[PDB]
This record gives sequence, structure tokens and C-alpha cells, in this order.
Amino acid sequence: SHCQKTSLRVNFEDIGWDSWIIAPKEYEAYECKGGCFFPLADDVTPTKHAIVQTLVHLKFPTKVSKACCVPTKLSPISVLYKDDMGVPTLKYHYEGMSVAECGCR
Amino acid sequence: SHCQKTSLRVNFEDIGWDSWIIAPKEYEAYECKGGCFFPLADDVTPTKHAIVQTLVHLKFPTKVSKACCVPTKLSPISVLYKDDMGVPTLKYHYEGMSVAECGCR
Ligand SMILES: [Cl-]
Ligand SMILES: [Cl-]
Ligand SMILES: [Cl-]
Ligand SMILES: [Cl-]
Ligand SMILES: [Cl-]
Ligand SMILES: [Cl-]
Ligand SMILES: [Cl-]
Ligand SMILES: [Cl-]
Ligand SMILES: [Cl-]
Ligand SMILES: [Cl-]
Ligand SMILES: [Cl-]
Ligand SMILES: [Cl-]
Ligand code: NA
Ligand code: NA
Ligand code: NA
Ligand code: NA
Ligand code: NA
Ligand code: NA
Ligand code: NA
Ligand code: NA
Repeated sequence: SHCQKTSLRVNFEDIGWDSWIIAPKEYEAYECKGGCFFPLADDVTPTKHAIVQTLVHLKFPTKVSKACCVPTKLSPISVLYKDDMGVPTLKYHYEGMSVAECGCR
Repeated sequence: SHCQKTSLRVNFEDIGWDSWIIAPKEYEAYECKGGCFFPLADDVTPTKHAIVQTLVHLKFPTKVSKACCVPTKLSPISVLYKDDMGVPTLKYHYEGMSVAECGCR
């Protein structure tokens, strides 16, 4: 019930990227889901601002929003993409594609 | 109407920190507010995962949430705190307290 990494399988044609991504068809991107509320967990790595804003949200729930559970570290995947000549080319480390860690920010 | 930094003045007794923070009474913490939706802005620095998840949210709005507008860089403030001897001590760089930049994550 707190900020944590959970599964998210993404299909590239569902998001309109199949026009340039030949392969893979789908990959595990994960997502960060869960609440940022007190008491927090031991491993969500909360920033001081995320802690402060969550406290302000308690006192003023209609004015200030709470902190958000988001990726704090991302990992690459490899993709096979068509280049300007229609030739399948490998992008070995397409960065920023999969969640490695989540946290409250 | 997009991810951007906006004002947020925090009062320490409102959040229960006045028991250990003698001064200042209030500070400008800012907050990151705005939507992460297409078309994005030129300066929100979106990660590839935040872009992918926003596209998945369009196709499956009830299953996957959108990306979140969050601080991507924080700045310190100085605080005057009482130490274990009841003596006011200065913490020159209390890190992570104020928003320097926002972005979609
Ligand atoms: Cl806590
Ligand atoms: Cl911090
Ligand atoms: Cl590329
Ligand atoms: Cl590479
Ligand atoms: Cl390598
Ligand atoms: Cl890349
Ligand atoms: Cl765009
Ligand atoms: Cl990225
Ligand atoms: Cl301290
Ligand atoms: Cl310091
Ligand atoms: Cl200095
Ligand atoms: Cl610090
Ligand atoms: Na309120
Ligand atoms: Na609000
Ligand atoms: Na490219
Ligand atoms: Na390698
Ligand atoms: Na849906
Ligand atoms: Na949802
Ligand atoms: Na301390
Ligand atoms: Na200085």
C-alpha cells in the first residue's frame, strides 16, 4: 500500500511506436504505484521536500497536492529500429525505458 | 497548463517542525504543478518512461495512471535548530528543501 515498483507490459503498436520499432513487440517497463502518506516505508528514499509537501497536504488537502510515487532510477532496453535507409539497426542501450527504483518525490 | 514550478510558502508549526526549527518561521518551498499530457512542453525534460506511460494511460485510462509532475532538482535552505543541549545551532545547507526544477517522471 506504499510507493513500490509493479509490473507494466507495454506493447509498441498500442502506443504508436511500431512505425519505427521493428522489435521487440512488447517489453516490461514496470511502473511505480502506491501512496506517499505517513507513516512512510524504510526504502522509498523520500526527499525532504516530498516529506514537507505531504505534511502541508494534510493541513490543506484542497490547496496542496501530496507527493507522487515516481521512478527514481531507470534502466535501458535494446531496440531494433529502422534507419533512414529502411535497414533494421540495433540500439543496444535505449536509455530511460524501464523502472529500476521508485520513490516519493 | 503544463508541468511547472509554482509558489508554496510552508510554515513550520503548521507541519509540526517548530519543535526543532527555531528559525525561520516560514520559507518558500515551491511545488511542481501542472499536467503531464501531450503535446508536452519544450522544457519539462520528460524521461522515455514518462512518455511511454503517458501513451499507455491514453489507451488504458482506468488501468494505468499518467506520469507525474515532480521536482527534478532541489535546493537547500539554512535552518536554526536546537541541538541536544538546547543551544541554537545553524544548519547552513539543509538539503532537499526547495524546488529548483520540475519535470514529468
Ligand atoms: Cl514516517
Ligand atoms: Cl532530500
Ligand atoms: Cl534512436
Ligand atoms: Cl547503445
Ligand atoms: Cl554494454
Ligand atoms: Cl538512448
Ligand atoms: Cl510532444
Ligand atoms: Cl530518459
Ligand atoms: Cl540536522
Ligand atoms: Cl551545512
Ligand atoms: Cl557554501
Ligand atoms: Cl541536509
Ligand atoms: Na484546504
Ligand atoms: Na489540489
Ligand atoms: Na531515433
Ligand atoms: Na552490455
Ligand atoms: Na482502460
Ligand atoms: Na489507475
Ligand atoms: Na537533525
Ligand atoms: Na554559501
